[PDB]
Amino acid sequence: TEYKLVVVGACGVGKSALTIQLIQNHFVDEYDPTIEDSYRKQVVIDGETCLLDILDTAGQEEYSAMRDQYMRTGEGFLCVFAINNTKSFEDIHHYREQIKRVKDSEDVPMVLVGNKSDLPSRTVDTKQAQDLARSYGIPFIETSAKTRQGVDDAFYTLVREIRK
Ligand SMILES: */C=C\C(=O)N1CCN(c2cc(-c3noc([C@@]4(C)CCCc5sc(N)c(C#N)c54)n3)nc(N3CCN(C)C[C@@H]3C)c2)CC1
Ligand SMILES: Nc1nc2c(ncn2[C@@H]2O[C@H](COP(=O)(O)OP(=O)(O)O)[C@@H](O)[C@H]2O)c(=O)[nH]1
Ligand SMILES: [Mg+2]
Repeated sequence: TEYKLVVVGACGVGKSALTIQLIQNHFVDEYDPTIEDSYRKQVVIDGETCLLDILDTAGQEEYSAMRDQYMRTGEGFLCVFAINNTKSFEDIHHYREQIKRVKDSEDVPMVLVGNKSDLPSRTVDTKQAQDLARSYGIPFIETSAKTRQGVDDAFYTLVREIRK
């Protein structure tokens, strides 16, 4: 069963590192910030043999029909910010609104992801992020691509939401 997932958020939050942890089970601390591609992973989720097709976004900020059609292929979206970057969290509402527009839906499967949870000096609090996820009616997952904390929780929760 195929699930088309899209990982979005400001560049530098760890979209690539999270995707590589899921696919390859290791931390890649350096990955060209301009590389945008789809990566496939066969995994078992709640007994179902899944094919995850994950689009790790980069590109340009472009509101063309071509880019909208490309993003519209996504079934579920991980909206990622970094816990030590207030700007990336403030940007979440823009990503949520563009997803809602291209999918033409108020309940697109989404998970709010607070990455870099291994770091000791945060600027965005768990309470404010939990509250934003509550405003959207979506789950909030704390992750670390460095340690693998929350990686399956984020992706598998998104699959469960698509499956529902
Ligand atoms: C690291 C790579 C890089 O240089 N960039 C440039 C900045 N950039 C970017 C993209 C977006 C943005 N807004 O929506 C999207 C997605 C990818 C989200 C899913 C749905 C759709 S439909 C569609 N078309 C697009 C696109 N593009 C999307 N990406 N926003 C921003 N900014 C930064 C400036 N700020 C005032 C507004 C917004 C938060 C930047 C791409 C990565
Ligand atoms: N400490 C820490 N650094 C991370 C984590 N995820 C990514 N990084 C770092 O954050 C930067 C951006 O990562 P990258 O995967 O390129 O993010 P992207 O631009 O969103 O694809 C790099 O310096 C990574 O080493 C994480 O969970 N913890
Ligand atoms: Mg990247």
